[PDB]
Amino acid sequence: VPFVEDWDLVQTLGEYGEVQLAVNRVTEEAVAVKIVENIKKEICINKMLNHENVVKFYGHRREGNIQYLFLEYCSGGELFDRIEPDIGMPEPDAQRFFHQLMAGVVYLHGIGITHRDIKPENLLLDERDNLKISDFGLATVFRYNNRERLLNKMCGTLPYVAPELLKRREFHAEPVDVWSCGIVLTAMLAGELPWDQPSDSCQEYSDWKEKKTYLNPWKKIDSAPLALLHKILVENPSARITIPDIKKDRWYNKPLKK
Ligand SMILES: COc1cc(-c2ccc3c(c2)Nc2ccc(CC(=O)N(C)C)cc2NC3=O)ccc1[N+](=O)[O-]
Repeated sequence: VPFVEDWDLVQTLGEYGEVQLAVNRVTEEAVAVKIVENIKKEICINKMLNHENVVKFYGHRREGNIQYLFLEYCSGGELFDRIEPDIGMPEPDAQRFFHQLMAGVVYLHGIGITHRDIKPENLLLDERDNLKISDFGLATVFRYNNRERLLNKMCGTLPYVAPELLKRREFHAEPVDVWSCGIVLTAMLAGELPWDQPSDSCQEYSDWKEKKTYLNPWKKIDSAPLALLHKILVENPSARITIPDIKKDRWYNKPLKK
């Protein structure tokens, strides 16, 4: 079929380089095109991925020095824009987005991939508001040949990073993503980030360890999701709740949404 390979770039989605919304000349199918050694790793990690809650990779095209990444277009935009500042969103929406985020994170960890930059800017929504984990540019293999490798590189965004990443030379990959999912859940339910970074020098972080939940953002959050956040936002990564136990949490399994 002629012209089926021709795509028109209609608008900027992000600007590493840039991301454009591409529309097929013949079929009018919408795709996102990312124009850019972490790019070689991004393509490699993306080629491994196939899950309903992970942005689908269609392929890559190399034209000289510029790399083109063909990715699933999510028309609902970013989860970030569904969070009303200082309010959040209705608890049933947050629970559904959290279920989908757990599905995507379980999938990634199951194949030995850690995203390392989970935040609402990297959680995209399709036409039916289905959450998709986006941008594997900071992602890495933490398990290979059933052997876990401990991480040591500083990756992520300070309000979302786990405290071990700032205190320890080495750390397990999975508790780090579990923590950032708890900061995402906090943002969805309170419309604010609890601290600039998880360090004792940070007063807001010290208050949380002291269990001062009568303060913001915690006072805007119901006791059932707050009990879950008490299990996720645990400083010791070895004592922090794992995803199998998050799936057994009372609020996680609370019927809320129609
Ligand atoms: C994979 O790496 C990246 C991907 C994106 C990106 C890719 C696709 C979308 C997106 C952002 N967000 C995005 C933002 C806004 C909207 C809706 C909207 O308001 N307009 C104007 C189209 C849709 C999308 N849809 C996407 O599917 C943005 C930045 C990066 N990056 O930093 O590398």
